[PDB]
Amino acid sequence: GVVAAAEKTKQGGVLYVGSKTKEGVVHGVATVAEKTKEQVTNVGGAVVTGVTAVAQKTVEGAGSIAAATGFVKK
Amino acid sequence: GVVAAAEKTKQGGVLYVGSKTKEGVVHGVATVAEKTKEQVTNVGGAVVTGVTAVAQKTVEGAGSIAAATGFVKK
Amino acid sequence: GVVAAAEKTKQGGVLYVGSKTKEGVVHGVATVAEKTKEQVTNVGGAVVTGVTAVAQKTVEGAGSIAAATGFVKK
Amino acid sequence: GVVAAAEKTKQGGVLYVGSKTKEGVVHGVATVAEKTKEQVTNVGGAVVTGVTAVAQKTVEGAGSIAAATGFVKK
Amino acid sequence: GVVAAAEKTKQGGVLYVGSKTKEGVVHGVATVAEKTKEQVTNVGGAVVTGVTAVAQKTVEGAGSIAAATGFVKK
Amino acid sequence: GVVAAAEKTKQGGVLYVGSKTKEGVVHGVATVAEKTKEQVTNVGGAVVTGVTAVAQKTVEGAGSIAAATGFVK
Amino acid sequence: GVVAAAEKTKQGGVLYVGSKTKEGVVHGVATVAEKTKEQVTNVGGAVVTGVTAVAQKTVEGAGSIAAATGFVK
Amino acid sequence: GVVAAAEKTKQGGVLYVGSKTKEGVVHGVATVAEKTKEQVTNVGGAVVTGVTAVAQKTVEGAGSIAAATGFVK
Amino acid sequence: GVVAAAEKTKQGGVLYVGSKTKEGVVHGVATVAEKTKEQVTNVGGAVVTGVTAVAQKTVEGAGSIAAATGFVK
Amino acid sequence: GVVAAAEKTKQGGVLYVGSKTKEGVVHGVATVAEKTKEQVTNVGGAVVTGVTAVAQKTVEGAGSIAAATGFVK
Repeated sequence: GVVAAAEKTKQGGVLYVGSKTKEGVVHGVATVAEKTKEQVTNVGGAVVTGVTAVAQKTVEGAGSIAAATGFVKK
Repeated sequence: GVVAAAEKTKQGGVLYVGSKTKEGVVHGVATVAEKTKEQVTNVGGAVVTGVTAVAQKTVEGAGSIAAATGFVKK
Repeated sequence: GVVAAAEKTKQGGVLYVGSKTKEGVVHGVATVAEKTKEQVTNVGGAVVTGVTAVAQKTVEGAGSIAAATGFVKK
Repeated sequence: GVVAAAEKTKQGGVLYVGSKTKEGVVHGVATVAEKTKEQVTNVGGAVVTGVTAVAQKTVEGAGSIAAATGFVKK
Repeated sequence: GVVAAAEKTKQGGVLYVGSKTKEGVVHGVATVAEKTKEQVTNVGGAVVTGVTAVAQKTVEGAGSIAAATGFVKK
Repeated sequence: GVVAAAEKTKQGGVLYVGSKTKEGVVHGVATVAEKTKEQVTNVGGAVVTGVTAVAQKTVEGAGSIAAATGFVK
Repeated sequence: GVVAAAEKTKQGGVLYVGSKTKEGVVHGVATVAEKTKEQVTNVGGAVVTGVTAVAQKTVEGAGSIAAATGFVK
Repeated sequence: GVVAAAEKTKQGGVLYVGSKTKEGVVHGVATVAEKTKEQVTNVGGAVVTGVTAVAQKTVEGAGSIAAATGFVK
Repeated sequence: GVVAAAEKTKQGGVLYVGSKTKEGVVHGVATVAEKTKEQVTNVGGAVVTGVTAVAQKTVEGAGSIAAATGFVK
Repeated sequence: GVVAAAEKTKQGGVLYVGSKTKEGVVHGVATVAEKTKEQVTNVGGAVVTGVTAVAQKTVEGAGSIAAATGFVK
């Protein structure tokens, strides 16, 4: 049917951030709806959602997402 | 059949963040609805949703997500 | 048949975060609804949801999520 | 048949967080609803939900989640 | 029916967190509903939900969750 | 200094209130502060602070309030 | 000299309200502050602060308020 | 000399409201500040602060308010 | 100084309101500030701040307000 | 100084409102500011600030407001 496979087989500076905020409003991945049917949110990676957000060397391997929404098939 | 599979088999700087905020409002992954039917949220990775959020070497292997929603199939 | 499977078989630097907030409001993975049928939230990874959130070497292995919602099938 | 499986068979710096918060309000994985039928929350990983939340080397093995909700089949 | 299985067979820095809060309100994995039928919450990992939360080397093995809810099957 | 005087000398329908609440939260005359030096509240009248509040013919006479605060002299 | 004086000397229908609420939050006369010095609240009249608040023939006489705040000199 | 005086000397229909609320949030006379010095709220009349608020024949007399704030000199 | 005065002497119809709301947020006389010195709010009349607010024959006499703020001199 | 005065002496139709709201946000008299000195709000009349607001025969008498803000001298 719906298959997702991922494999990770292996034969194994300065980043300054200076901030100053006042009255910050932040939204990340958002899904606002009204009279819908499904609301699927699959996160395989990273979602950094700061007022001050820093990400370093974040996602290094084998992501796999398989989604199937609906399919009435009457 | 909804199948997910993940395998991780292995034969084995400075980051200053200076923050100063005042009245921050932060939302991460949000899902707002009225009169829906399913609300599926699968996180295979990382969701960092601070006012000051830092992620370092975060996700590094074998993420597998399989989602199948709805399917009336009458 | 909804199947997940994960295998992790293995044959085996300064992080300063200086913060100062005042009246911070933070929401992580949120799901708000009315008149729904299912609300599935599967976390195979990490959800860091601070005012000051730091994640380091967070997710390093064999994440498998298999979600199958709805399925009236008649 | 909803099956999960996981195996982890192994044949085997500085982290400074300085915080100062006044009146912080924090929510983690939240599921708010009215007139739902199921509310399933499976955590195979970590949910760190502080005002000052730090996670190091958090999830490193064989996470398996298999969820199957609804299924009227009538 | 609903089978889970997990096996873990093995044949073998500095953390400074300085916090200062005043009137911090913290929630974690929460599930709020009215007129619902099932409310299932399975934790196979860790939920750290302090005002100050630190989790080091948290989840290192063989997590397996298998959930099957609803199933009217008339 | 601070004088208040009040004299009252007297010589000689249908109310339907149908309410149906659920989880009501009510605050009346409120005063919230930090590091304040004085916090004075004088009520010469009526303070009706219900979830369902009905007031009829409440205050009919000689209210006198004399408030004098501070005076760091 | 802060003086308040009031005198009241007398030498002498259908009201239907129908309410149905759910999750009501109500604040009346509110005073929120930080690092203030005085917070004076004098009420000479009526403060009706319901979720369903009804006031009829409420205040009918001789209200006097005299407030004098601060005066560092 | 902050003076307030008031005198009231006297020598001798259908109202239907039908409401339906869900998740109502109401604030009346509100005063919000940070790092202020004085916060004076004198109410001589009526403050009706419902989700459903009805006021009939509310204030009919001799209201007198005298306010004097500050005056550093 | 600051003087007020008011005298009220006297020698003596269908109103249908049909309402239906959902998620109503209402504010009345509001005062929001940062680093102020005075915040004076005097009400000599009526402040009806409902979600469904009705006022009938509300204010009918002798309102007097005197206000004097500041005066650093 | 700052004086006020007011006197009210006297010697002795269907109105239908039908409303439907969903997600209504209403503000009345508002004063938003930062780093100011004074914030004065005197109400001598009526302030009706509903989602559905009706005011009938509201203010019929002798309003008087005197305000004097500042005057550094």
